[PDB]
Amino acid sequence: ATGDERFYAEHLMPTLQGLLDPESAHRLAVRFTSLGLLPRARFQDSDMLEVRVLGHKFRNPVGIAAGFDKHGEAVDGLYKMGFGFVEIGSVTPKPQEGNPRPRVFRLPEDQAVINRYGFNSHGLSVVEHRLRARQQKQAKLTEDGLPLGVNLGKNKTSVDAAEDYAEGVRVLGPLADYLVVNVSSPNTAGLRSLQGKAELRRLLTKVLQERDGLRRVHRPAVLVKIAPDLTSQDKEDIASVVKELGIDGLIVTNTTVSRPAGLQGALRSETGGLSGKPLRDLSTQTIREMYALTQGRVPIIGVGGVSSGQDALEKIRAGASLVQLYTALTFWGPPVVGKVKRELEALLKEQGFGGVTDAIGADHR
Ligand SMILES: Cc1cc2nc3c(=O)[nH]c(=O)nc-3n(C[C@H](O)[C@H](O)[C@H](O)COP(=O)(O)O)c2cc1C
Ligand SMILES: O=C1c2ccccc2C(=O)c2c1nnn2-c1cc(F)c(-c2ccccc2F)c(F)c1
Ligand SMILES: CCCCCCCCCCCC[N+](C)(C)[O-]
Ligand SMILES: O=C(O)c1cc(=O)[nH]c(=O)[nH]1
Ligand code: NA
Ligand code: NA
Ligand code: NA
Repeated sequence: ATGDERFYAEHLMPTLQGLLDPESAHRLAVRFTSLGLLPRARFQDSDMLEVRVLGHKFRNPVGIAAGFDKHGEAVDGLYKMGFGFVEIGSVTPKPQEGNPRPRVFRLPEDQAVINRYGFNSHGLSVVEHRLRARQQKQAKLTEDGLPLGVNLGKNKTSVDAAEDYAEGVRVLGPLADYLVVNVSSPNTAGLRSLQGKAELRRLLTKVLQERDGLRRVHRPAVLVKIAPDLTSQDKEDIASVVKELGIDGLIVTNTTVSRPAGLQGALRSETGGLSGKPLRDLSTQTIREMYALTQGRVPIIGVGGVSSGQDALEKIRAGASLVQLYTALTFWGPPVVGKVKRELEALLKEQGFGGVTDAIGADHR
């Protein structure tokens, strides 16, 4: 356990980073993971990490965020890594290549990444068939407390965003425990303006109509993923629409187009979304705000800069029922998953919580 953690963090990951540009490193990571070539997680999930939310049981509250497995190629390997749930995507209706390279950048001095992938996607049809090939295996995983989420995007040339998301609901909704309407990528022109009130109500109404039209056992929860860069007005409007329409949850947050003071990485002024540690507290505060605006009645998946049990528990106490991580894998590798879970369990005990559930939103009380 603690042996693998130090080796990866101090030797293997720094060496890989020295050899491989970040996009190549990412592709290698997906390949190894899909093949199960992993220091298989020794951490056994205890009962106090279990969470019931979004109509499902989650064996532990630590998931892999969207964007690592964009095309649904490494799902089983990710459960093997110890994640309590997996989110794939973003997936666009038609295949598209995304932005020209280079489009991913490491900021090691900041434990951050900047990316401008631009929704590179194999498309709905390819991902549909990939998930169908393991659909019953996933049904059993979900029943055993390991749910699957699918994050939906829209094509660059799309004339009608709502129809792109609707198509995603129809094609991948039946294969997902939850769907994510990603209106917060900073790398698709016009996308984030879908977060405005009039736009958003129309868009989410259509999405929910399509979802409701699926057969009961194929009917996923629907969540909205938002940016950390919203005005107070934007956040109020999103909270209002979410409650009005009965949206099932929020994912808080995507990457930031802001550049917090103090970044040291040479590549800090590259265009794209910033992730990792400089995002952490901006994300946590957005969780805190959205939880209060929704009166704690709308489940939140908290994400941004998590690499320790403390980071996870801060988001949980701020209002998150579940958390996700991605960028920490860059710097710590696969052992970071067991690390976060072990540290989270220890902190829950230290602070007198019976389990994760007791800690959700605790700062507000
Ligand atoms: C390289 C990269 C690609 C990403 N791609 C997506 C994506 O396709 N869809 C999405 O909703 N979020 C995407 N994200 C955002 C992550 O899901 C997450 O919200 C964000 O990175 C903050 O978490 P982290 O600090 O633990 O990385 C991506 C992030 C990174 C770093
Ligand atoms: O810079 C990035 C970066 C940027 C933007 C998205 C993603 C990545 C990224 O995955 C990455 C980066 N640098 N190293 N990795 C990296 C390399 C690996 F080999 C693994 C791995 C996986 C399974 C078993 C053993 C391992 F070692 C891993 F988890 C992460
Ligand atoms: C309030 C705005 C702050 C912007 C971002 C804050 C980053 C905090 C630094 C802790 C990260 C740890 N490390 C190794 C990456 O330096
Ligand atoms: O594909 C990308 O560029 C991307 C999508 C998203 O939602 N977030 C992010 O940081 N990048
Ligand atoms: Na399934
Ligand atoms: Na379902
Ligand atoms: Na405002």
